[PDB]
Amino acid sequence: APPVLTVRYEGSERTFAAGHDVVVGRDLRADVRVAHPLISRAHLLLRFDQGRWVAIDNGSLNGLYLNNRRVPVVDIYDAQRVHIGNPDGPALDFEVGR
Repeated sequence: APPVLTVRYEGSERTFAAGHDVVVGRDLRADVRVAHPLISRAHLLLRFDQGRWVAIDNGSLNGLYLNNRRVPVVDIYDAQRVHIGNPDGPALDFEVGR
């Protein structure tokens, strides 16, 4: 029933099902690995909660940005582009559903 979440980063795609937290970050073992030094090892958590996908800033040093606003969380209803590390840091494209 819950839609899957596709994450597009720098020519890569990964697709996740609701039920376990997804890690975005610099860690070699991250589900979505982003190597730029602005990025913390476990920079974001992605998860399906209360009926929607969310991207959560996991107490990162350099943060999560939506349209030049630094935010602790981004709600992903259908489609969304965010930046991590800076307003012009690595971009993540989110897409909900198949």
